[PDB]
Amino acid sequence: TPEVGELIEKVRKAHQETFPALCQLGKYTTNNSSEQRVSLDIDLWDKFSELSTKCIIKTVEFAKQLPGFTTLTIADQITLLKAACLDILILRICTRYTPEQDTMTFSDGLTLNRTQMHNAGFGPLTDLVFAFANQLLPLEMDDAETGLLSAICLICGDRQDLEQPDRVDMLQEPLLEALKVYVRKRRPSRPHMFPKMLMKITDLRSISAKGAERVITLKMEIPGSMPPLIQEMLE
Ligand SMILES: CC(C)(C)c1cccc(-c2cc(-c3ccc(C(=O)O)cc3)nn2-c2ccc(S(C)(=O)=O)cc2)c1
Repeated sequence: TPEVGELIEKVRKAHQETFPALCQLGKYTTNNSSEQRVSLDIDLWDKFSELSTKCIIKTVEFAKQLPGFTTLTIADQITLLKAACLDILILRICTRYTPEQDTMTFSDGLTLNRTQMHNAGFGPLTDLVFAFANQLLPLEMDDAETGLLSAICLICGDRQDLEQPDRVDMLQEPLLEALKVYVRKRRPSRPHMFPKMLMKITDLRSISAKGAERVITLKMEIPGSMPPLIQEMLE
């Protein structure tokens, strides 16, 4: 379909322009607590929170390129971004997972193993985030699919305090339709692929809810090392 093809192309381009892929980056490592579990490696947390600020900027750039996002009220654009920020950041870091080395790669090439991701701040959430990354791999998702899943996660009408939830639901409707027809065309062998992918958003919300609780825990324990929160940055 030309209207569907055009929508897929726009979302694939919005994602590619705001997300450097694992293959494109020059991986580098750090010796910082690489083989020792610690409650919090402040040097790892410092690098990690600086990378997060840059990634939140890219997410906002991605959101603004989604057809119709900027037509929503400013209050609703802020509400959607605050609610999906952790979900999108989780999806982005899990997209750069290397299973044999059990590492994830940041947008500047920084490559941390499971112990280091735990020490950088993930703590009790590490195994859940790494399990999600492991579940993504067999889906063999391309840029169009990752972009569309990110857009579906963002443009969600069930978020608390939305001024126009039906409008947001209507904006989400062509994205779901595009992903359905796209996965059908590209993978006709597996017709269960589309609901398997939407199930990942359900998994993402659960992990994101736990993540928000960890943000609060970290704000309590290390307030002086906390960068401005997601809510603070987007406002
Ligand atoms: C457990 C917990 C640690 C809370 C957590 C939970 C879920 C997601 C994150 C998270 C992922 C990224 C990220 C950074 C860079 C890239 C890139 O380079 O591709 C990709 C992703 N950042 N990030 C994050 C969020 C808030 C904050 S905070 C408290 O607001 O300081 C700091 C960091 C973190």
